[PDB]
Amino acid sequence: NYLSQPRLTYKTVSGVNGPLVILDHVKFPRYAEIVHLTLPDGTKRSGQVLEVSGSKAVVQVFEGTSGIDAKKTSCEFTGDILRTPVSEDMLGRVFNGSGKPIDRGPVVLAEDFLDIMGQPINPQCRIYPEEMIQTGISAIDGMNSIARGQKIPIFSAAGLPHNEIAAQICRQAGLVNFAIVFAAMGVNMETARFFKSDFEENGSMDNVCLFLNLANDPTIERIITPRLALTTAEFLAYQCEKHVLVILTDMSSYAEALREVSAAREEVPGRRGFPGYMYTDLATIYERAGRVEGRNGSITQIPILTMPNDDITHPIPDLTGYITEGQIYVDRQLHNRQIYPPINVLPSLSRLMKSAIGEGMTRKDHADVSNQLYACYAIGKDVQAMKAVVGEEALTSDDLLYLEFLQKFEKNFITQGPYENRTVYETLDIGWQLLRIFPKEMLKRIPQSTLSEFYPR
Amino acid sequence: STFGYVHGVSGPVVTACDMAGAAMYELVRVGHSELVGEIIRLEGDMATIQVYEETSGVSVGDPVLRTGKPLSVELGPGIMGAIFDGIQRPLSDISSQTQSIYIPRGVNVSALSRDIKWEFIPSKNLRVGSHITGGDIYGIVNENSLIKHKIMLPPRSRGSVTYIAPPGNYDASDVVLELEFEGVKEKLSMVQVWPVRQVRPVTEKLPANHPLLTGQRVLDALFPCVQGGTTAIPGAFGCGKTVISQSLSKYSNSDVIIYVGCGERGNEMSEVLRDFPELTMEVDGKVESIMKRTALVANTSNMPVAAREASIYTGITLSEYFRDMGYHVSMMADSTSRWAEALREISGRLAEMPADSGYPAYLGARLASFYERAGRVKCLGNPEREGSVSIVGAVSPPGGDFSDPVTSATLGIVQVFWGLDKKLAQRKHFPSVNWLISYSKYMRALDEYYDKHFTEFVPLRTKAKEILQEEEDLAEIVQLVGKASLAETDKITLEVAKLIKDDFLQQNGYTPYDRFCPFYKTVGMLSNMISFYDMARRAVETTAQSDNKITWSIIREHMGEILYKLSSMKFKDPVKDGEAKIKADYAQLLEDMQNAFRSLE
Repeated sequence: NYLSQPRLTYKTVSGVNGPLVILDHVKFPRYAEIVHLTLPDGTKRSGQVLEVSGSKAVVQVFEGTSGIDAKKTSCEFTGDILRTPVSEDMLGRVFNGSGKPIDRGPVVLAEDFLDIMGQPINPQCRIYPEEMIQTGISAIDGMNSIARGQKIPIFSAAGLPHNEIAAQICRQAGLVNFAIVFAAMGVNMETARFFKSDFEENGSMDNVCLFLNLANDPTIERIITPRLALTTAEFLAYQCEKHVLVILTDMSSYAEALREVSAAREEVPGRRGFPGYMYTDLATIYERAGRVEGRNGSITQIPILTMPNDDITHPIPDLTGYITEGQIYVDRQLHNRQIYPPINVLPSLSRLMKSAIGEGMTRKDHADVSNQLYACYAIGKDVQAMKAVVGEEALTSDDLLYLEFLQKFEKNFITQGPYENRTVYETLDIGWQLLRIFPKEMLKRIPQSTLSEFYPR
Repeated sequence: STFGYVHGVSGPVVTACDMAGAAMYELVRVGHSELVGEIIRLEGDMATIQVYEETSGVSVGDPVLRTGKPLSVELGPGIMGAIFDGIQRPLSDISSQTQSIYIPRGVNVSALSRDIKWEFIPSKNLRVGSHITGGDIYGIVNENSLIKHKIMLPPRSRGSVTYIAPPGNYDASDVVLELEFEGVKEKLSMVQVWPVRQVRPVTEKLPANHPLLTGQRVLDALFPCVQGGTTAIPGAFGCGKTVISQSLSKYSNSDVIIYVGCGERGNEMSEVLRDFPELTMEVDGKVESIMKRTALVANTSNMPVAAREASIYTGITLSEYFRDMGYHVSMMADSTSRWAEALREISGRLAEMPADSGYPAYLGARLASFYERAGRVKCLGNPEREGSVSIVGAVSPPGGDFSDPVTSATLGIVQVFWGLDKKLAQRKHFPSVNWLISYSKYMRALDEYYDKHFTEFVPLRTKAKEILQEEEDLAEIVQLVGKASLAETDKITLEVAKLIKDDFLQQNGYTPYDRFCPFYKTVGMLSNMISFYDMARRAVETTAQSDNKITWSIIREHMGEILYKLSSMKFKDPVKDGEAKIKADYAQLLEDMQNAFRSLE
């Protein structure tokens, strides 16, 4: 039923400190309720009830507390938690990080109002994702295969081409159309232009939804931006039955805004000063993906990360890898060598790959070839590390085979260029050609029945 | 009432009462000597004030006067040639009026003089009843021989003109425009006021395209910056930072310069304030002082910590004000590390959680929000115009450790690094730019500019960077191979790399012919050096298969005159040689080297 009883408004602001405003004499406070603040100069701001105790409510204000005062500032309480208006009109729109339009179009006519926080899907009703997406990028498709419904973030760093890889994945994804929902947290204007331009250049923009919070926009919008985006993906996937690809741009900007918010409440710190609950918080975003029983649609997530000082042990890539179903790793040392894409396969993973590949799925060799390419690449790295101590004259011919595989793998299998779109079958046969260098008795991940069928070609 | 009263004092923290309706981060004047501070908490009728100056001798029951503003800049005529601290106190007027070597506690000189009369011209086709909007130019003040100081309507102001002044001489306190909206009037003098932490609005924010010229061959060729760009330099002692600052100040295609000291040593600040007024440039065939287009923000390490942290926000807000007039502004920050240390002290005084290396949790958000104000823009208001702010910001990693949070965040954001280097400066190699570490990301943006105006330059830059990389790759090999047993192609690479490194990249800015190396001279030289490289390579490659083959010794023996004419190209002088003369001479060397190689082929 509708909220038919009228809203209360209060001038009873008892104190202000950091991002927090504190009202008193509040009639029956509701935890997590939304409050609208009108400042003395007539500026409107919004906040959410972060604590309640008797007659007091504590509000965090999304646009910050600067210029709020104890006497003239006025707060209206909405009677309800944060909900977003959603409709299938939202494809081909641009919004800011709080869901207001920025494309000069109108506000959304809701088909429904949905709770931004979502709601945990029952593990009984989850369907395991098994349909492989071909990205056409060989370093992903052949050695980290993506199932439709996965979470698989791109771990990158400042100055690397993770925008261009994410754009290539959006441009090339298909089964062996996606609707795209794109969120940006803390991006510079040239990053915001790059994506919007690329989606318009590929003609795709009538099938893309963008939420933009730029580097100059309010920080506390960043902690609702991915929840607005994922609520839109959940309507599109689980009510309108679409296949959704969700891109979350720089989760390190989300984590940094979350640290800044939590530091003001003085909640228990974890490693490197992040909130003690950061694992749970990130998990409420990343678990909003997958397939479900009896509905055709699906949500795939590809969050993009910047690793501080390239350190994979930092809490942001660390707690993300603990939740997500793998990672793609973009490497500065490959980027400095002018390779594209810079995907170093060794720190990368896909967990859902193991069941999305093989006989009937892709080809019978795929699970064997992939594991042997990992083994030879790991050994080739170990020989290259030995060479740096002892020099070439110490190496036996068997070491030189792995060190020749290493050079040919990075030029043929990894290196690709920005518009090349390889099949899985091209990726597999480019796999066998590099493996063919080795006498077959060295291929000790591969059983005789696979070798005797595919190596002699 | 605007007065509350001091309840308690403990260190720089003042707590005041009857402060009901004072607002977060407003400034106040505390005590009978009127010390400045800002409101950092509110609770009932009380406020907590973080006082900036010395609270010694403040008493309970002293008055506190609320100012209706947060930290803000006075913007108007009289900024050019000014010296300001990080909160816009006029250091050169405070000295003149006080007759003292010190800054008094609670000094209250206004930032712009209300005494001087300014020669004002209205927009001439504005009339009573005209419709007017924020950013509209409604007159010009003839401030000096270089800057027309365009008087603009403030952002967040609009209406119908009810009065406009006739031409004449006016104080900064005279009302020169009046307008009405919804039957409510606004009266405006030449000076507006804007909060330092709010980005000044624009109609549209645009991709950067045109180069910022420095007049240096390295920088302008190998590592270019755009107007509206963002740059970092390594701020350390032996590296020779002054060539950047002086090239920008004297020779760049900027219209206006803003320089910020963030928290410098007393004697280091004194050298900048000594040198800058003495600099000159030539304009319409007449020598002019740099201070006719320049303003300095200056902070020594004992200025109030809130001024040290506000310093870059004052400097960018002053820059954004001249951008809005349709000018191109260059900003230089003397070290952003000295600013991040003030940010650490303030958050430490507030007892905030120590996050990464003791810096506050927001360090990266503050630096991203700062550098985000750079860019080309389409200005607010009616006369259609474009302007830009470019940022250069020095950074000071401890012992060269780039993993430092400030340096790591800075190099994570900026699009150019001009890696000045002590190890090159000790060789007397000037400018000291490390061409192996230094880089620019603007090369995909500058493409269609060079393509239109110079055309041949993009291939030449590409081959030049390759020659300067091959001579690093050879640098170990030469020690094992003993120079003599090397390939003739690679001897050509080593000794053309020497030619580029010694005669193109070096530029002695004290010599009259190389103070300023215009871009046609800069492409002209590189075109000839790469032409000689291609011809020398072709002479070897035509013969090396089975002939009495060409060698780099044969080329040096047959063409040593041409090889000297190439080293002579840097001495050509735009003050005495026309553009057509320099072009003709560089074309004559290209004919001469062709005749010489055709005599060997």
